[PDB]
Amino acid sequence: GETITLQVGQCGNQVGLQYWQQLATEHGIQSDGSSTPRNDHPELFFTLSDSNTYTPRSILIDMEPSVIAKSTSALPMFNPRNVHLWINGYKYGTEEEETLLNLIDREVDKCDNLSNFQLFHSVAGGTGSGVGSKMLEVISDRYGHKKLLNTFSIFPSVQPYNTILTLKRLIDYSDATFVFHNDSLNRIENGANKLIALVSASVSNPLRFPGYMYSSMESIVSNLIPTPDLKFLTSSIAPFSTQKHNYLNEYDMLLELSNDRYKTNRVGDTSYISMLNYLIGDNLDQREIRKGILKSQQRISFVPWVARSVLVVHGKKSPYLKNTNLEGIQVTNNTSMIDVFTKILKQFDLLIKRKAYLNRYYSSVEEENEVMEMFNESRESVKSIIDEYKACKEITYLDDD
Amino acid sequence: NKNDQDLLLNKSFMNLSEIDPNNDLPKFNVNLLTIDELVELHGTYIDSIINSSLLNEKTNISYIDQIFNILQTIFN
Amino acid sequence: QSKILNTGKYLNIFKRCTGLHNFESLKEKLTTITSLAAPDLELKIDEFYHRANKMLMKLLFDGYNFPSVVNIFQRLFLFADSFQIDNFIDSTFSELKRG
Amino acid sequence: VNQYNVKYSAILFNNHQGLASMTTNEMIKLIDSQYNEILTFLTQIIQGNNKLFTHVYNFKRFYFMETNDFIDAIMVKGKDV
Repeated sequence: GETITLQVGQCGNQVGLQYWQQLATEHGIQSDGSSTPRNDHPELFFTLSDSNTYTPRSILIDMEPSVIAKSTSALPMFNPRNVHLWINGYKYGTEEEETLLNLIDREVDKCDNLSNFQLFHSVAGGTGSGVGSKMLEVISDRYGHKKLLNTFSIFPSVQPYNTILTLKRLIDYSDATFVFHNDSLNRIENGANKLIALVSASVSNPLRFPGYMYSSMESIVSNLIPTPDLKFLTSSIAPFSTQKHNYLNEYDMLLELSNDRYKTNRVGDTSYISMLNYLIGDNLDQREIRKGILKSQQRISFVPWVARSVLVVHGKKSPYLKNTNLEGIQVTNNTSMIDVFTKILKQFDLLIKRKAYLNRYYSSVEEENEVMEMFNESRESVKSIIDEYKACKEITYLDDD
Repeated sequence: NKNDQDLLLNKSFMNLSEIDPNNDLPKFNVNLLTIDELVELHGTYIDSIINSSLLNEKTNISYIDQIFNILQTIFN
Repeated sequence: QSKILNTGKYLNIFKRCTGLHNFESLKEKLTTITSLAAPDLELKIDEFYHRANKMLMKLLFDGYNFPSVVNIFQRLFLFADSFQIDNFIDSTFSELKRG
Repeated sequence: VNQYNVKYSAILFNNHQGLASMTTNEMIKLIDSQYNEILTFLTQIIQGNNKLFTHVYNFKRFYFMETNDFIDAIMVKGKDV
């Protein structure tokens, strides 16, 4: 089925520009939307006119026109009709609810069979994070739960308040949320949006370049989310490619994809809940992959109550990329989320006991009570998810004792 | 093109350097149809319309009879 | 016996497929079996069988495009491209599961 | 037809000595050439000078009611006749 991309905020718009440039390069679509000389299926991400032009399905949302202007000028094939221009931002989103609801309904009507909503946004984006938090609520309300949502939220490197307020709605409404940290991205680079764009583009490779299996997003996601509570994913990318000293075999890709240094978020000891590895090359040797799967299963520490299966998808490289060597992406579901969530909660508590900057949000007695109850609910939800991820680790998870 | 199993075969795997009868014989942008082929083509085109799903003679009553009954209602 | 039968059948298939009445257009030089008591009968049969295989092989591969027929069968039967069948199952999910 | 008659009589009776004095391969080739030429000219007349497609289109235009304005004019003018 078709997918709709939502871009919110300055960071979201920049990441989306890199993402769409990568996708258009992979499908050979020119900057003006004209084709270049089919077995691939860009229709899932591009709308095809009866004049042979490809335009992205994405929707651009931002508080200021400079970022949107740069993005549109860089890629002229964006449709201008889809362009629209913390608590203050969220209340502003309430005012524009009708316009945005109709704007999204236009894209849904334009496609034939909708599958999922992609969202590119930054949790630490301030006002834009507020408008994206409202976007999740309105979409989930109007379209129910038949269509799932995927959020490629960028985590932060007064900010604690914003991170908690955005994470409350991220937990409530998102169906499968990727976690990216600028710290680990710049550590890997030792710009940064080119890693996120690459990971997001590769995550959907089996859909755009069909093969024997994994033809739908339901199959890709369902392998990684045993419970709707544990919805945060850790993504790992192998950087050593296109150099002379590349990984010599896909088997070494499978073994060295699990290194903790390549993960896109700060990690000690972790337990894996689910696994799925992407291998993308013109030709793939099966016996190497079998040996690598066996070693990966014998090496990785799974939680007791999970089936303990490692899945390797055999992605196909784009014809428009000339004979490049193998590359691969790893997406995992770990219990390492407790560390980052604990860090966020510690910062939030430290800055909530001290009334440092709450004057910018508490306007009156009723506003004080409103913000206090909202903050308490967000804190309780985050603690609930931490406790759930902690109870997953132990062996008595399925016991009623 | 009336694509068929005989048009599938690319005979140029044979050398076939020669062409006949001559370059003077036009290629005409339309399928070359025999006389019987033209008669059959127009007959099938008419038959498809007259014997459509709604216009066929097949409550043990045909669609045409019901339509005509409604038309009589409008006349009244 | 098998070589004789299959040589004749293969030439018959070629003639019936490409429409040739006889192999005059190829203008190839051929040697006929001079006698039943000749010593090279097996060699002549082998040569004729190889000629028939050469012609029928080139017909199938170059002319009838068999290599692409193999990929087409792979796709349609074994789902080497699973997008279309996935759409089919999605569209008729309620029907297929009924008795 | 006369031009064709001369052209192919110059092959049956001048180049050769009749259909009997013709090997099967050449006889089949001659018939194939005649068939292609004849159907080429039949097309060039029927779908050429006659304009078969245009008249079929006009049949559909008038019999299948397409030009509704003409029929409305007939009915309004002949509403008493």
